[PDB]
Amino acid sequence: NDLYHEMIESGVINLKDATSKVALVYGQMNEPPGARARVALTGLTVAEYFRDQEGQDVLLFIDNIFRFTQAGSEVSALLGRIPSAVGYQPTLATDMGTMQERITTTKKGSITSVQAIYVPADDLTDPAPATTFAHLDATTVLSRAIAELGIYPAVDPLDSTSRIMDPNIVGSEHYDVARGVQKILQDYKSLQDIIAILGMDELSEEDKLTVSRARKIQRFLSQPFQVAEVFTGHLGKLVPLKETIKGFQQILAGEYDHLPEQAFYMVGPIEEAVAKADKLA
Amino acid sequence: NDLYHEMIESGVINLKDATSKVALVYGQMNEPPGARARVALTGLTVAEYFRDQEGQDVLLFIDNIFRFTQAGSEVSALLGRIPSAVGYQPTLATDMGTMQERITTTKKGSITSVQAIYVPADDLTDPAPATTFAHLDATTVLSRAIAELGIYPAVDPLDSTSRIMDPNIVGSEHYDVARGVQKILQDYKSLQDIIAILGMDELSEEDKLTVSRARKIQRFLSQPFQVAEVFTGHLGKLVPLKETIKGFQQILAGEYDHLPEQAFYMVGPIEEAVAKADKLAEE
Amino acid sequence: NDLYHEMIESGVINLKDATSKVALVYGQMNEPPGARARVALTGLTVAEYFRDQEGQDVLLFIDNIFRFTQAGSEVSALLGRIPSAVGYQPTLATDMGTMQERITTTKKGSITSVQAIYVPADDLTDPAPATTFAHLDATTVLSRAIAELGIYPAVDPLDSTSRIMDPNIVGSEHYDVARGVQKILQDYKSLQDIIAILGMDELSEEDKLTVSRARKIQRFLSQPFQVAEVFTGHLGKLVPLKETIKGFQQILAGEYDHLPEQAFYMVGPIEEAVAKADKLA
Amino acid sequence: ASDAAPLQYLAPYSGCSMGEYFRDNGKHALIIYDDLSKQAVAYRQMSLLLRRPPGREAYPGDVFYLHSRLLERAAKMNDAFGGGSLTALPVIETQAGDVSAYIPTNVISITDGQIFLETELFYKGIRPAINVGLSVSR
Amino acid sequence: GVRSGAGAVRDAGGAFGKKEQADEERYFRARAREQLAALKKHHEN
Amino acid sequence: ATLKDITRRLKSIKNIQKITKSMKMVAAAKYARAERDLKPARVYGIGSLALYEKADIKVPEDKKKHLIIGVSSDRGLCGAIHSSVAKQIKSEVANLTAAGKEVKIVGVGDKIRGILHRTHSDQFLVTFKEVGRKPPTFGDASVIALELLNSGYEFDEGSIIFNRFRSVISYKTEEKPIFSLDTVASAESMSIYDDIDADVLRNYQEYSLANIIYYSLKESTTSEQSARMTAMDNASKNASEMIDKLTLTFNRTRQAVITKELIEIISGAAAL
Repeated sequence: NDLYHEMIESGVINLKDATSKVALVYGQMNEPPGARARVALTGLTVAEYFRDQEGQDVLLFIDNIFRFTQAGSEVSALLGRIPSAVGYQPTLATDMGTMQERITTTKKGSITSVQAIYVPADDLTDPAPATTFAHLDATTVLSRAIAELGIYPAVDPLDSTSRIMDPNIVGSEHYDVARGVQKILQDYKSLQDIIAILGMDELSEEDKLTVSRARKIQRFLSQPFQVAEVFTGHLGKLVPLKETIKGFQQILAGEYDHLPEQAFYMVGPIEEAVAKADKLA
Repeated sequence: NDLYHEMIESGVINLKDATSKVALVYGQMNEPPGARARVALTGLTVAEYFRDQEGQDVLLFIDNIFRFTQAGSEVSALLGRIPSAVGYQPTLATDMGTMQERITTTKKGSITSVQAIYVPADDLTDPAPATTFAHLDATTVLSRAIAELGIYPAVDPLDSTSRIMDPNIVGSEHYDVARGVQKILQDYKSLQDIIAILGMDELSEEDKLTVSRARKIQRFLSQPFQVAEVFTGHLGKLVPLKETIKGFQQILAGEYDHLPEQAFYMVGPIEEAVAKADKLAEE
Repeated sequence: NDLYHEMIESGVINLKDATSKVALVYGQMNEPPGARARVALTGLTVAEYFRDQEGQDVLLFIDNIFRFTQAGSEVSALLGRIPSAVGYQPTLATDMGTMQERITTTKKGSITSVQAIYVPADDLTDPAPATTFAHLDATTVLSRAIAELGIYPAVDPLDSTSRIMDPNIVGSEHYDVARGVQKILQDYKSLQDIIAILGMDELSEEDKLTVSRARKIQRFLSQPFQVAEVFTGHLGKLVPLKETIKGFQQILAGEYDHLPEQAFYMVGPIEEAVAKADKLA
Repeated sequence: ASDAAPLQYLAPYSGCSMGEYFRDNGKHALIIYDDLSKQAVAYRQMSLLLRRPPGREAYPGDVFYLHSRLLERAAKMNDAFGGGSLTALPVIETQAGDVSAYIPTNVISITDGQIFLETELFYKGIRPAINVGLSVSR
Repeated sequence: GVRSGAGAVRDAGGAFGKKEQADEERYFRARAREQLAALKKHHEN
Repeated sequence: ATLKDITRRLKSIKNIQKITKSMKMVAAAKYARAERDLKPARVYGIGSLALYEKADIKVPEDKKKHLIIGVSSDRGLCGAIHSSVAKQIKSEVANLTAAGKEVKIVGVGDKIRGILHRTHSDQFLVTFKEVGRKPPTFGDASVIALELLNSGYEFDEGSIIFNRFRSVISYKTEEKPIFSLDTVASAESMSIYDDIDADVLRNYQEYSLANIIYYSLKESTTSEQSARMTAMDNASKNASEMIDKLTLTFNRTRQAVITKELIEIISGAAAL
């Protein structure tokens, strides 16, 4: 209901003339498992028509796609199937593949699909969130531990992967910056155990520098969202690609090794970080 | 195939005339589970004939005996049995014992069985390797941690056991040397935890000597093999029992605390260790 | 058999006249699981007769509830019912409730159950201890360290908790006295740690007086028992609640700080403590 | 993935036969199974739908046989049989680096060597993330 | 009750196990160097 | 992770906690001994510095050379003791080098040598080791002063940096000037002092250098033992917290494993 009213207010859905741009399909958690296992197919069919019979570029937002597998598991117990691991249906990968391979960019058109995948009990090894990795080009894995630290969005920088992350596609500078950030984050995570037990004072000077830079990077990854403005009261920021590339490259280089860690929290471009650091002078 | 060709070129199996000394029974992993659950029986039946009908001694090498249990487990589900723990057959211990008790030294003859036992996931608490412990007199546990250190063979000194390890059987000196080696290795394991936090340089002078002796013993347990010449390149060695006892007793006594620990790695008798030490010193 | 003969010696059960106070219901380990599953109900029925037809405040003992849960699980398994988590019966909660809900306060009388508890794998989150704690209204833990300290009964004053320890139930005075006693004991634990590390002269006069008061309190918690009179030769005391509260309040107020530490060891009311102090020197 | 489970179960054997053709005719062939874990999943689905009893992790009892009868067809023929060969490169997906799982342990026991790829080495800049400490070749 | 044993730091193979292994190796490399120097000086005699 | 990984990590952390607690007790005992021994050393140091306290002995102007004595230990796990003294000596070296004065540093602790050797390697004059393994005594300080004089670096002005013990939890990295040069010892106050001569004052100044070295060593060892005890206590607390968290995780994993295996057995039996 909130999405429907937001799209009405923003004008993406118009109730007066035929200028609406987004079509909605809703099978919710109140629906029986039979309905929840086919609503995704309804939205996918609408997207297929818009892709094929009109040759258009379409965005297919699905939330949540795990409920399809959960509905299949609910119905397979009654259908008379020997359960697979964690009580799931034996046809867990076949039906998921049948549903997912229809959400593809053919030569007629392109379906840029964003799918939200629920992870039960925060267990990425659960079969439903595990078999769906092979069906995705770009993967964004949120983590509860990061969200505990207040870093929103809770994207895990060492678990989210993309297929276009390649110097030939994304550019050499972008790939180098991303790989350096990932390397320093992994080094910090490896050092976390010694820091946790012994203390920060036992590390080498270079290790201390790496820890400081990695913590600053973790703070700087956080970004306010426009939809989250009503929550935290911070205006949403929409950084361009070049600006965040430059900011992370500067942080890795060491130009901002004197600013405090909190100067990079919930800010957009690095100019906001430097204009926040001097506020708490 | 490698073993067959090696024994052909080693003279153990001679195709030209009937002077061969090794029989071969082969059911490999490409065979269905029914076949892999019976090849051990065929081999031990040949051994039984060589033991009973003829009074000669018999050597029975089995590799790997775990596949017998694995094949039984593979066929159990279709045989119509409720699965036991970790998905094994309910008759695991029964069939394993029925097979193993046949491989014994009787009054008519003696069968020396050297069985290789695969331990899934290096978890010795798994039922298939756990049940085999009661069926073996001497056990040799090869551990991955020791192998990763480069010590070959990867025999675990603190896990291997033998029934004949007793002063009334192997003599007082052998038992004392073995128990001292095991005790010093256990003390080294205890001290490793302290070294993890305290630091090696911060240890006392007394326990540094114990750690050095334990390192020397760990390296001196390693030994090149003739069958392993293709990998390491070292010449294979075959150290006599008294030489091993004397070398380990000398290491325990500290007679070689002045030699580097590298000198004891992949050597035979202690004389080879001192030769390697002085050769390294020459460079 | 040992408990039977010990009770005979204590006199709580008499073989000569009808002055016995305990009705024993024994389900031995060599009996089938069905027997041990209903021994608790048998004892509970014996208590229910006294509660209903006589209106007495019955005291039921179950030694122990974990074996009741285990017997229930075995009985359910024998009937071919698919087990729940950690290999427990599906009807664990319902069977435990049907057993426990009969232990309540009716208008005629009441039944109070003091159930021994064994925590499997020392895991308080296991289904059996969790389901048992769901019905507990108080816990009394007998620590071996307290027994080695020489205090009998060996009830741990800190780890023992009661749900009714609330001002609205036991009154403001009782709650304040108990909270003060627990706070003084915790401060004594901290000061004992300091004394273990540093010297006894490091702590101030306030810390020394708190240590003395806490030692007096923890020796006042010791109490002679009538059931142990024949063994130790010390007369047992039935201290009323008012006397206990008044004595501990006076001890906290520093009224008896001049009395020696042993003046409060193995006594009943605080008047006996001052009498014992007079006996000393 | 859209293809039926029997097709995914039969695919490694089809490629294995295609390689065997080269192997028995004096030519050298290389076969890559990417990945055998999904083939095991497909076989598990087939067996469970065929009412065959489940085993460890719902997999059939003969999951080890499924791969063993496949990888054992990778051989080096001598001159008497043309001198051909069929090198096999099976791929196994491990959840959170749990190399001690059922199918990974089966495939490790079957194969002659393992090329351990570790995400920690991958993010530390070591690409390819071949853990040379544990990677072995018989 | 869950308990532990001796030499469990290296068994976990975490940061502390690798740290202990590296510290031992670095110390004993120096000790081996010193022993080799002393042995060479003795052999020159 | 799996059950085995959790068990291994939990056992390793348990062992680490036990070791840290044992080291905390050892450091507490050493701190008690150092605290007992500090009082005569404190009196000795105050008496040694009393002459320069009661006389305005101040360096007249810029001097070409300058020796910095950084007193520290060889052991680690001391928290920010070595870090604080290294920061102080670095700041003093930079400040005195800004005036164009040749700076040389002597570090009695191997940790100081390791910390300063990345940058101030050349400025090392003589390095000492085996400090803190045993309680310091006047013999070691006398040897250090003897080789300081024998080093051939005739520093006209000198100073010493050490961590003074203030309390069980608080310490101060204090800097004390050393007027080891005979000429700088002579001043307007020495006119009142009788029998000053030149050689007698020189020997007195050398003995005062030995005394201040000994006093700094005692203060540094007391501070180091106190900080070692505090750091080991903090490490033990952190290890215990990690132990309880991993124990909860291990219980969850054990229950999950039992449930999963039983579910597998039940499904296999039912599908038969």
